[PDB]
Amino acid sequence: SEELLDLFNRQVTQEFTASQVYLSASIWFDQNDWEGMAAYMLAESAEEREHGLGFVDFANKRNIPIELQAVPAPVSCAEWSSPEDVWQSILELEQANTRSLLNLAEAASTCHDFAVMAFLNPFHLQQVNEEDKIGSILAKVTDENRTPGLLRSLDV
Amino acid sequence: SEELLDLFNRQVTQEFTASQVYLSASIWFDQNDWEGMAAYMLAESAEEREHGLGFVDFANKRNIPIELQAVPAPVSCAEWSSPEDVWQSILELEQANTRSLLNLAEAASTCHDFAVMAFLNPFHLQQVNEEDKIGSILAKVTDENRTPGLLRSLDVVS
Amino acid sequence: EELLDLFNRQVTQEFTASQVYLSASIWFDQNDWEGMAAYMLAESAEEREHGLGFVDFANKRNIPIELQAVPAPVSCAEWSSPEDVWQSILELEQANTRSLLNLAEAASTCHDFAVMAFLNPFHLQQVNEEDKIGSILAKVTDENRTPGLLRSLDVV
Amino acid sequence: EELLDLFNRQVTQEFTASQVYLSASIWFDQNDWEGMAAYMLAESAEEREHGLGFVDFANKRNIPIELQAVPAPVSCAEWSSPEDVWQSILELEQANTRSLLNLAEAASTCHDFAVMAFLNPFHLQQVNEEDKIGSILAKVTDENRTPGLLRSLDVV
Amino acid sequence: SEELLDLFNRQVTQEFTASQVYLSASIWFDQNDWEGMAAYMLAESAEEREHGLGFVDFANKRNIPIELQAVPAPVSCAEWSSPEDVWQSILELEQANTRSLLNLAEAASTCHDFAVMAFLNPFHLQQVNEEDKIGSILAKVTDENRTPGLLRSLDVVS
Amino acid sequence: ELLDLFNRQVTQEFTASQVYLSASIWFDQNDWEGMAAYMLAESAEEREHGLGFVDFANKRNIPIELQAVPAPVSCAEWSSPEDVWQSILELEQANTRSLLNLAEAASTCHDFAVMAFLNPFHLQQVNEEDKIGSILAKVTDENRTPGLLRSLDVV
Ligand SMILES: [Fe+3]
Ligand SMILES: [Fe+3]
Ligand SMILES: [Fe+3]
Ligand SMILES: [Fe+3]
Ligand SMILES: [Fe+3]
Ligand SMILES: [Fe+3]
Repeated sequence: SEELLDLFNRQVTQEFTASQVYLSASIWFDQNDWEGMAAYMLAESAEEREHGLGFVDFANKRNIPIELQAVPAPVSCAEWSSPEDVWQSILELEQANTRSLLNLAEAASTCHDFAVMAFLNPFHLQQVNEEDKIGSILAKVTDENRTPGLLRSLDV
Repeated sequence: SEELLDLFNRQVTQEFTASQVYLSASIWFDQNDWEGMAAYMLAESAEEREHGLGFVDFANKRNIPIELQAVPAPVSCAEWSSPEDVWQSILELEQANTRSLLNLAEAASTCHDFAVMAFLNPFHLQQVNEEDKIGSILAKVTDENRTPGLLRSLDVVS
Repeated sequence: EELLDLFNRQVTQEFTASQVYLSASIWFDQNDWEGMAAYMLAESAEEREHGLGFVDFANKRNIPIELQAVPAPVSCAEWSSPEDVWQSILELEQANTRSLLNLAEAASTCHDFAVMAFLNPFHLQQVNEEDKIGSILAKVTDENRTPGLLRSLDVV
Repeated sequence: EELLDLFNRQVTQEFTASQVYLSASIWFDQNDWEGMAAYMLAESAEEREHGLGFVDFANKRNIPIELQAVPAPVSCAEWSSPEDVWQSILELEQANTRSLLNLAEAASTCHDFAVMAFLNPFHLQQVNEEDKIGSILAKVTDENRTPGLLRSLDVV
Repeated sequence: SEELLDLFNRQVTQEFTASQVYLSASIWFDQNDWEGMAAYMLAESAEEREHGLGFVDFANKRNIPIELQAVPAPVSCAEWSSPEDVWQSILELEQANTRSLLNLAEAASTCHDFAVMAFLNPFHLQQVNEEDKIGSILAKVTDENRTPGLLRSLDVVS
Repeated sequence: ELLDLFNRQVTQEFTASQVYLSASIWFDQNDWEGMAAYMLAESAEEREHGLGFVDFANKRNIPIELQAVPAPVSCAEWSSPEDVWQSILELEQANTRSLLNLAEAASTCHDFAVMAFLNPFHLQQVNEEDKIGSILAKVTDENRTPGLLRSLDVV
């Protein structure tokens, strides 16, 4: 179950990585005068970090040794040119978050780690909601952005 | 101009670095059953991150380009043996945080960037308070750790 | 001295800005942009309040104030769409930031610590103000690309 | 059009009176009459609200407004006691009354019944204003016959 | 640097000194039956002392060694013979209080001590208000004392 | 002289106020924030007593000449909280002696109003000496085990 301790560490790292990527997206939104979209990303940034803290807290309680990895620089921001690009990368991030949680659940299942499985249950359910929501926002952005100016309306 | 813009950008990295080292301390304290000290380190971790977000927000408004950098793996944790070690690393962290702010203020000064200097003032004053507070806690920790079990007795209280 | 002269000029620049905001509110009102008009009117009162704050401080610090003419606004003659108005307003705020920086430079030269402390919150407020007008202008320029679309968001 | 011209001259007069009242507050403040300074300051704000009321009316009624320069108040350079200040203020109010009566006369000639209705409460207000200033000026010139006594009454 | 540290110490002494000078002014007013003026001075004395305490507390946080000096006796009371003399000495005390702070800021500036500069900003602004308020009371006093007994109205009011 | 001693009681109160302030400074610089807050509160209170004496002297036409308030000097030689508390006990004993000498001079002059004014200060000095005495005893007891006194500064 090195594989398990490992994946559990990778999950913590994925949560903080995703928090930074959300922060990068709020920065791009802000810089380009989409304050509504920026507020939304900033709030998701804080939430991803809360998920990381929740995994750490659980690992401490269960004596899963956690060691903090570097949180890499978000990369996609240098390539974003419009809100559509940003929301697409955020959907890909969320798909990565889902995979990372499934990888861990798979390893827990193999080890018969029932406590880890019970712990992950609300995060599986949260990811379903998260993916659906981002996917749904991206569809609106992509439909609205077909008329010059109209997406500025969505920005609330 | 280059210097100021780079340093401002780097100040955000230093805020998030400090956030992660606070978090690593919390995990050490937790793993070693110092839950009072862990909760304190945890709250400081949130607070450092809020400072880095205030620098980001100001940079956005002032058109200072921000490029978010890697937040490095905290390293002091592999070598911590006792609460005193962790608090001493936290003191060094705050002293570093103060130095990075004074450097930034030094560049803002050279550049005559009055806005950045105004923005920095409450951070300077906050750093004075933070160093004092951590210095004080370390002195308390080092004094109580002289009698076996006594320091534990304070984690439980305050 | 040079510091007295500039302190006076800042007063004049605040009252000039207050009138330029009023001129913008009139153009928007006459062209049926009531929400943009209400916004300019609000800014006009607030520039005047800054003017009064400088005067109050100068009287306390024995800096003599000579009230200058507030010149007739002249951009309204060229405005023909909301984008032209907002562009003139961003240039007004850039000039406000400049008048304030010149005053700060002279206070710094004379080592006038109390003047510098007084200007700090105005420094920070000018950051917010430039950002905010820049952002509305970017939004206006984007929405204006579809006929009627700007109008529908003046109703907001 | 006499009417349009005069309606514009009325706005300028309101904003001019606002600036003159401000000049008077400065003189009072500089000379440590904080009670009188606060009174002149409140009156400065009210005069500007009147000018805003005429501008708003003018916009609704399609009276084109071009905002003219607000001249530097210059009386301040020769004021040397509160009596001089209050006397200039009375003179300012008598000029406010004349411009309003001039405007009403042109409205009347043009049979402009909407303008006439709009002017009624300003005619009544000017009545109250001249009475009030004339009455303060009588108190000030009576109390100033005893050294220090006027001061004792700036404790408003 | 020694000079900043020394001026910081002298700033504390200047605040306590002004506190005692205000107290001397309330005593003279009270002895001569100007209880309104006496209450004003007494409020100002507690306030100056609060300033000295704020300076002490900042110095402690920032490890600026403080050594309390003697608070010298007020000297001007022996020569006051009317409220005008008192308010005039009080305006002079506040002019010195402002010079004293300006000197300290100049030394902080030379040293690039941005934390000290940030800490002094509200004291620079408070001195502006204090010198204007005292200057205006002095003007009112010297005007009203032109008519025998009239000044005795200022008092039995403010 | 009653008048001379009355004037000197003012100086003693403000002297005590400053020594208490010197003691908060030492505790604060040495990270005893609990003891520092207590000293600071006692500093304010000693100054209030001095103000009460001045106010009574003004009412009773006792001329008040404010004297120099001397520099506290025990701070030079404090190296533990026990030293600081020992100096404060001596300060309060001094405060008590100067009130008794003032009372003695009032008694000799049959100054009944001064004696009546002093009564609550005599009772307050009894409480003060007891409380400081009692703190010094707790401090000297707890300081026999390394770090233990620190643990109770948090109180
Ligand atoms: Fe997550
Ligand atoms: Fe920080
Ligand atoms: Fe402004
Ligand atoms: Fe009017
Ligand atoms: Fe002060
Ligand atoms: Fe006492």
